[PDB]
Amino acid sequence: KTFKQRRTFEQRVEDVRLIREQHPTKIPVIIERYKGEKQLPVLDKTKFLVPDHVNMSELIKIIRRRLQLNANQAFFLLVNGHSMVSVSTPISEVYESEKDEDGFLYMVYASQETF
Ligand SMILES: CCn1cc(NC(=O)C2CCC2)cn1
Ligand SMILES: [Cl-]
Repeated sequence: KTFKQRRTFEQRVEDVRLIREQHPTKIPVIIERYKGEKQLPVLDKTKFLVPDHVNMSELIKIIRRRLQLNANQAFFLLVNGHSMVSVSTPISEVYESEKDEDGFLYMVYASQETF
């Protein structure tokens, strides 16, 4: 069901290695709906190539646009299982401290802060 369930550790590591070779300026991001979520739609895909200069605040605006949300739908984004301490950090920094051992950056979204 979830990305980590669908692909082996060996498979995830090799995909990250091919993104490094072919999209060297991009952060490989896995974005998933909270298994509890009722209100927000599911995304059209799971694996995202995010330009490494964008900060978390802009990435939240990107995903809100992808979901086609309006001004007063709530949207919370967990990185590596937890709240972002700051939305102003460049995703290249966030990656180095929050990356998985397979080399993806894992994010989860919901309409409640309580996931
Ligand atoms: C080759 C696959 N690919 C993916 C993108 N863009 C994204 O994933 C979006 C996240 C913000 C831009 C471009 N090419
Ligand atoms: Cl690139």
